[PDB]
Amino acid sequence: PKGNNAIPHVHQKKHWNPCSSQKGNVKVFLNQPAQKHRRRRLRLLKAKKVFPRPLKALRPQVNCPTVRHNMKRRLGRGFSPAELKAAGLNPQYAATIGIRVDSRRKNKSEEGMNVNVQRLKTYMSKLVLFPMNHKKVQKGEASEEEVKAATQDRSRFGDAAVGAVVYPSAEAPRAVSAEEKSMCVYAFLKKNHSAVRFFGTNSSR
Amino acid sequence: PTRFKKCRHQRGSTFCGYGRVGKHRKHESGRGNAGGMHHHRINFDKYHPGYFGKLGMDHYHRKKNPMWKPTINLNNLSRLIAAEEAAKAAKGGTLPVVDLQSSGYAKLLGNGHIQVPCIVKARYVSKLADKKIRKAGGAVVLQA
RNA sequence: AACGUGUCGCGAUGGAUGACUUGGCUUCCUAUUUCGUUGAAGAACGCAGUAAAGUGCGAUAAGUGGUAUCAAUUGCAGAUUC
RNA sequence: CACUGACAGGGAACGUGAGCUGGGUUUAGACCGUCGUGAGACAGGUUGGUUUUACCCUACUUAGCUGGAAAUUGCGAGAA
RNA sequence: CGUAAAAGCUUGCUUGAUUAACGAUUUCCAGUACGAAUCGAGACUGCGAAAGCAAGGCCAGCGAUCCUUUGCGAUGAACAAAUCAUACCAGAGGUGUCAGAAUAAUUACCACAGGGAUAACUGGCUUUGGCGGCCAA
RNA sequence: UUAAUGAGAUUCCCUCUGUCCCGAGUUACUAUCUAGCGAAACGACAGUCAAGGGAACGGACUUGAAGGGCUAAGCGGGGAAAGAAGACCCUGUUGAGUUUGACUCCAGUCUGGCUCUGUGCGGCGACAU
RNA sequence: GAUGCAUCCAAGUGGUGUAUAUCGCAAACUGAUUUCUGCCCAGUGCUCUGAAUGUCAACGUGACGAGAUUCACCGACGCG
RNA sequence: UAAGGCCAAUUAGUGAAUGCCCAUUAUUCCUUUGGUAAGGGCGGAAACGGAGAAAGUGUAGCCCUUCCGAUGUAGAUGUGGCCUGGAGGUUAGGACGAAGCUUAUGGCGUGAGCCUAAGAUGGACCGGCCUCUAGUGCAGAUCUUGGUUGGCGUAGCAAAGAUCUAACGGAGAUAUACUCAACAUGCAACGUUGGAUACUGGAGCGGGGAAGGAUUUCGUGCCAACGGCACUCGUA
RNA sequence: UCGAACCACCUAGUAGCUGGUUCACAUCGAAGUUUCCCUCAGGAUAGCUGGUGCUAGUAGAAGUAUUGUGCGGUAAAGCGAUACUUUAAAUGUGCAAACAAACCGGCCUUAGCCAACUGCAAGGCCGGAAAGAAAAGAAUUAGAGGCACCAAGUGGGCCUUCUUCGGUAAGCGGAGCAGGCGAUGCGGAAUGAACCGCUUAGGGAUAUGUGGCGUCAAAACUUAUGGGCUCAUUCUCGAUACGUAAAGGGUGUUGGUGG
RNA sequence: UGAAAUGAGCGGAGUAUUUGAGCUGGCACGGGCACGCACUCUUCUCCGUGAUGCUCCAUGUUGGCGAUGGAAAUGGGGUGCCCCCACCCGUCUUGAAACACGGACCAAGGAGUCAAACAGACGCGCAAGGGAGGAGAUAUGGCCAGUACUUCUCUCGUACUGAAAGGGAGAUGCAAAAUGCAUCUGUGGUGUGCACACGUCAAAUCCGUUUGAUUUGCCCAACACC
RNA sequence: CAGUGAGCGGCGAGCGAAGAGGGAACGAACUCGUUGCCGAAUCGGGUCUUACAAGGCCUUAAGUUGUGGCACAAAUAUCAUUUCGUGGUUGGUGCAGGAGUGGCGAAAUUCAAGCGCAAAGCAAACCCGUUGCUGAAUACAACCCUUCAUGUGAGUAUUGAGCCAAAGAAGGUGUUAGCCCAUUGAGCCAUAAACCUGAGCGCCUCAUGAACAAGCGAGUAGCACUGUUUGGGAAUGCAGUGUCAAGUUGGCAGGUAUUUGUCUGCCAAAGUUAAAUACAGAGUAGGAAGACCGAUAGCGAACAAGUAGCGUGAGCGAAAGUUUGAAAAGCACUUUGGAAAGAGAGUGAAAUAGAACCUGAAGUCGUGACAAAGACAAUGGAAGUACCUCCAUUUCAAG
RNA sequence: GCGCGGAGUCCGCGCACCA
Ligand SMILES: [K+]
Ligand SMILES: [Mg+2]
Ligand SMILES: [Mg+2]
Ligand SMILES: [Mg+2]
Ligand SMILES: [Mg+2]
Ligand SMILES: [Mg+2]
Ligand SMILES: [Mg+2]
Ligand SMILES: [Mg+2]
Ligand SMILES: [Mg+2]
Ligand SMILES: [Mg+2]
Ligand SMILES: [Mg+2]
Ligand SMILES: [Mg+2]
Ligand SMILES: [Mg+2]
Ligand SMILES: [Mg+2]
Ligand SMILES: [Mg+2]
Ligand SMILES: [Mg+2]
Ligand SMILES: [Mg+2]
Ligand SMILES: [Mg+2]
Ligand SMILES: [Mg+2]
Ligand SMILES: [Mg+2]
Ligand SMILES: [Mg+2]
Ligand SMILES: [Mg+2]
Ligand SMILES: [Mg+2]
Ligand SMILES: [Mg+2]
Ligand SMILES: [Mg+2]
Ligand SMILES: [Mg+2]
Ligand SMILES: [Mg+2]
Ligand SMILES: [Mg+2]
Ligand SMILES: [Mg+2]
Ligand SMILES: [Mg+2]
Ligand SMILES: [Mg+2]
Ligand SMILES: [Mg+2]
Ligand SMILES: [Mg+2]
Ligand SMILES: [Mg+2]
Ligand SMILES: [Mg+2]
Ligand SMILES: [Mg+2]
Ligand SMILES: [Mg+2]
Ligand SMILES: [Mg+2]
Ligand SMILES: [Mg+2]
Ligand SMILES: [Mg+2]
Ligand SMILES: [Mg+2]
Ligand SMILES: [Mg+2]
Ligand code: NA
Ligand code: NA
Repeated sequence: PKGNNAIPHVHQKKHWNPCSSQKGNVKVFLNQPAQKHRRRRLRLLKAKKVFPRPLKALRPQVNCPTVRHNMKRRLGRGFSPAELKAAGLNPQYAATIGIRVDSRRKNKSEEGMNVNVQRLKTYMSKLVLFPMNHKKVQKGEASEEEVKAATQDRSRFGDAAVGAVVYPSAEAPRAVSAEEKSMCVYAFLKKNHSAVRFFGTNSSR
Repeated sequence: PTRFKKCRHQRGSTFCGYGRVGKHRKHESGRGNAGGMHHHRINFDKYHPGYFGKLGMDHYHRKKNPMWKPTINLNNLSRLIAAEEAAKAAKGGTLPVVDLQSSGYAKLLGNGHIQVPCIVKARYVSKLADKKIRKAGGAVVLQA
């Protein structure tokens, strides 16, 4: 007899199980450790091949969208041409010295642009560019001592010489001000909400 | 493990606990949730009231991110202040500042008695919470 | 008595069990890894001193040439860098 | 209808189908009447339509061999 | 069943056959629903000089989800206006197989899973119809 | 209604006869006995009766009667003998063949519109004017 | 009476009766000859005529509305 | 002169409660098992008849004492309960004989089972204990596959008429212990040639072809199997 | 191979229907009934059963009495017709019988009733009393109360006692109360699921129940120093309940009443 | 068979003790006392052995047989016999020994499994918090498909309610404000209610303490009413 | 995210995704058409340069009904040349090193004790112990006693000494092997092209880097009817037919239809493109494994298995371990028999290992010995007794 | 339920059909 149980919805009514008459529709993960080993091995080989260039190109810092992830930060796809021009860089030349370029992204605020311009300048101050011809060194290219003392940044994100994403600092303790003791903010918040909510009906009349 | 199951205990008992008169047949009641309005009506009505019917307005493309709005109560605020600032805190002096949206909260509710006065920054607040914290000596600052 | 019944010793018929395993099943990996009118895959007929099947091979037919090895092949015959 | 002294009534898985027979009843073919739009129906009529096996046990009928009174043993001894 | 200065008959005035904040309960009963019924609180009223009586005709006379439709007072997610659609609450359109699928025949050309849970034959029980006897008549 | 025809269904007559009264005798091949060869079906265990009670028709139970062992040929009373998951009847939210004035549909057939689609001449309208 | 009737095929400049042409071809019923084959058109079928507006579909025409719409008019076989 | 039917006794007008027989019941004694079980002991007294003495659900139960219950289909649950293949640990065995197999081989256990003995058996692997794991226990499914078996030396091997005789051939005979001339102690059956007797009866057990078959054709050998009897013969 | 051929595949098609389902001991132990269902050979649901517990171990106990206090219209009785009813049992059935209860006097509070409150209603606080329930037949208990969670089988019954409805009757159909068998042997009735006795760990002794004591067959080796009655010739005197013969006759024999 | 013999029964001490029957001197019993209540015959009496022993086992008399063997004895195993007892297994069914179905013999094979969602009970870790997964990093480059390490995220929970626009829970005191004021070591109250503390009562006790009942305080868990 | 407080659904059974967040990958980007400026500067074919050169010379052959160049959101603009350099992916000639591939390539006992029974033990954690010590097999061989005989395959086993290990890691060898054999490193040698190396390094030819004003893809998008598909709901994608645009003042998308204003993102109707992902009955060349199966199992197939065999055909489809022994040493020879075989003899540790030959169960059958026994079917329970017993245990003298 | 007629009622006709 059924007693007091949850009403089941287990969704297993298609031919998913392989048997004598059905091929099935199934996916197992029995190759997971072998694939992990293979990916790490390929990464180390690729680093050795591209030595001394860093394994990963330089990327900008962006803000996450929506009101739920508003306060977070991460790495985006590439630098915008406006940031690159503020840093003094032809995008087509920046593509050849390990900088990612994204022409779709816009800059709607100043602070987001300033952060990425600083990232670009910090990177450019630490670049060590090798000469095309060992005979002749033209303009800002490394001498032979640096080619001797060249190293590879193998970090997982390519942030060795720019650092990780930065965050807004934390407010220090302070005292409560007179107006803060005086009047509440609840009424102000409700007034703004009601103004927007009943806009239109308050204006037609 | 197979050695702990009831089949091991039933070896030698020909019927395996299903009886001689009524047997262990295939599907004597129908399959799944069949019969919920006809021959399983009593079970459905006694254990799952409300199961059949419609209610309310529709909302075709629901996104949960714009509705994100977690809450925290006044008598739980000490979960967000490190133990060194909490003891130093005192009404009429210097108070720790709590940023709710960085700890994962959007609204401050006013249940209970506040234990450590502080300055709280929040997107939303209830009226009783605002009154209580002002009386205890802190403040609320609206943020976005 | 005879036929029949029962028990023990020894034999026959029969091919179970145990031990054995160059086979199966299942999982994972590595590549200058993907056939054919320049006639493929498949199908047929043949080839050894002795040769039914199977294996290999095509009238140059249980194999020609090259490189590396280093004294066999083997049921019976036959004949060192050849 | 006729004979006789007389042509009483019943039971035995309504005795008796590996005893028979197969006329009736009860498949498929076909005709008639009535009924049904119709496919078809009829406790109505009609004609045509495979009847399998005993060498086993018992019973019965006949036909042979042979032990045995402590009814096979005890030496356990009873004479119309 | 009950009822006599009435619960019957005649008569005067009336609409308590309305509304009734999701109050509690009985019958069926799993102590679920539906139908019917009992005791109430609030509004607005009727009749009566008054105390009072009355939210139908005591007790059978009725109906889920979804859908349609009417009465009453938030939404259409980037904003705004007017239409249109939808939503909360209360009714109405129906399921008589009445706790609610949308449903005609035939098989002797026939099939399958089962049933002695169930007919057609013997047997058993009981009666039948047979059938004349025994006292008196 | 019908001459001729019929391995069609029916009744009577003549001839004839072992169909019968009522059975008897004979032949060939079997059965029977021998040499050689050599199966199957079936097989819970078994296998003498009377009465009783019992799932109301016992080989096995109760009370009585019989019953020495082993064999050959026959036989069809019993073994509710063998043969096949009853073709009759009922049940199942099981089929299939067939029918229709059953529910829901699809081809086919007919009918209208648009399209394929051009050039002139008249006539009748309707919208402007 | 071939611009046909019956009719195959998923389809086409596709197929069959048709190498044909009413003394032909296709679809039904009855069942030699002889002698005959009555009455019934109400029902159900089949078939023939119009009322251009009895009824209806798409299309088409006019009006209302900011518009999605709404209303009206027209409308063939068939049915009656 | 009941061993029948009604009534009434208990060894009989003698003088004082029970004539006799038979239960898985009653009373009582011994042992097991389980409890909503009930008590006690467990700092080794000392010395030197025997040993032991665990703070404990469950054992070969830590040890004593005490009281009460015990059957059961469908069904539930427990078990330091039994058994099988493999893994992690630990501890052992084996050519002076492992696994497997055999039994009037006893011993232990209420039981599932465990252990020893003997092999006039075998010839290379394997046992106990704690954890882990599963394709883990059979009497029956008109169950599956292999092999046996009564019936049984039985039913039968009965259409197409049929063979006989001598010589030769062949291991297929004329095959013997005393005694015995020969019968009564080697039967039955075969190929070839000659002779006899019959059959097919020209719509033929005659002579040639198609379809189908594919060496069955010819000669020399051979006789294990096959030619439902037989063979010295054969389409083997 | 045909009222829809054959081959392979979807396909291990579905089956409320038939058949099967492999070791031991131990502690417990049912149901064939309720409500709803295209529901009658099936389910869900409550009940009956097992497991796990929780809680302050005698508590809010009872298939039973006694005393007090309520309910009833059947049997019997009587007279519509020519059984309806005043009356009215036996057997039943509801409540109470001193520890969260009830009794006697302060006081607080209520926007409860009343013309009003020093009355009444309700909730509390402070005190008193307490054969802790006498005597009069004046209870008893192998008498620890309450509260949850998880889940099985079952939903074909049948027999008997006393009531009965249908039916001519039935080893027939349908019901009420209780006990049984099913699920269970053992001892008796010669035999029998259900009758009588008794209900079950493995064994002794003693004594009994039902039933017996001529033999079969244990017991009066055919008891008594008890009384009556009975003769029966082809199924036949008779003799263990449940269980398988009537009217009418008889000088056969034994007695009783009145004449 | 006396390895703690508890005895009216084995031991020590004397001769008396006190049970009845007859017969004896206020109240009761009846209309006197058959002899109720109170103060010669007939029998044996008093005293004694604790466990420095928690448990188990070890102790008489007289014969037969057995002096090392083809021994004796006890138990087990096998086969026959006698007296008694005793219907064929599995299954469906109210009911099977059935004239109800399956059942010739043996070997080997043969049936509640794996996955996923939820729940209850029991074991383990942490706790207002718990825990990943995917992936990376370096020990690490048959051992090594294991083990050791990791962020910031995600998920379940710490808060619910409304169809929705939305809103969102402490206590006490003053007070009555349609966002009142003041304090912050705290069960919102009432009834029932472990343990502990404070006293009482009854029973037993080398007798210092137990075993029960009960008053008062606080009442934990929990239940009932607000 | 999410079996979803989305949504679809006789709103029943059931079905059911997307954006955001942590990550894998990532040198990731480019080409036509159109517009403007040029206008054969292009392509094929001969022929010559070491060359079917991205090179010269010649070609009406193709092509103006348009091949090709330059610029355009990562842009700043058209040309203008000669300077220094660059290009191993212009073509022709050469030259290296590496990786890969193939061959070659390591240690330590056949150490000492001898045969049925000491090539075996005891000395109680460790140490004594390099030490001590010692024989219950004077064996056993089928009712019991005497005589004669016969009976142990190969040491990877035991015991005692000793070595190797950067190698203890499995396989082979007549019983169980670190040291009997193979295998395992360090290292050495040899290679057609291709692959990697200051985009390896020279020449000849051939290319070429830096200073010095308009427009943007038409029977397309949309709309109507019908059909289908989706979670997509007054219509998520698509198909047929009818109808059929706009001009960046424009168009498409913003999950409820219409009309009207705003706002945000993007620019369809042409094309190419590595990696991270699949291999659910593929294949080539190599490798590594397993708490899996163990000859009725595991693939149908451990074997001359998709074989033998069956069906007109499509198709269907087995059984069967060759496992004698360490080695064929595979039974010479005598004797009986027509032969098959039998009786002896011999090999071997073993012939009851004699060729489909390890072990060799159950069931069924033959034979020898014994026990009995009526018809009571047989089997079965309980309690004794007669006879037997290759079984166990206990007792034998003061007990 | 929608349109026509003929005497909100009825009568015919032809159409429509998700509680
Ligand atoms: K015969
Ligand atoms: Mg239940
Ligand atoms: Mg298949
Ligand atoms: Mg059971
Ligand atoms: Mg069931
Ligand atoms: Mg049932
Ligand atoms: Mg709605
Ligand atoms: Mg084997
Ligand atoms: Mg390919
Ligand atoms: Mg060959
Ligand atoms: Mg050639
Ligand atoms: Mg009122
Ligand atoms: Mg609707
Ligand atoms: Mg019946
Ligand atoms: Mg017969
Ligand atoms: Mg016969
Ligand atoms: Mg006990
Ligand atoms: Mg029990
Ligand atoms: Mg299994
Ligand atoms: Mg078996
Ligand atoms: Mg014959
Ligand atoms: Mg003949
Ligand atoms: Mg002739
Ligand atoms: Mg023959
Ligand atoms: Mg045929
Ligand atoms: Mg199945
Ligand atoms: Mg099937
Ligand atoms: Mg069954
Ligand atoms: Mg019980
Ligand atoms: Mg059934
Ligand atoms: Mg039953
Ligand atoms: Mg009984
Ligand atoms: Mg006797
Ligand atoms: Mg039975
Ligand atoms: Mg919650
Ligand atoms: Mg161009
Ligand atoms: Mg465009
Ligand atoms: Mg278009
Ligand atoms: Mg769909
Ligand atoms: Mg592409
Ligand atoms: Mg196989
Ligand atoms: Mg062998
Ligand atoms: Na008719
Ligand atoms: Na296994």
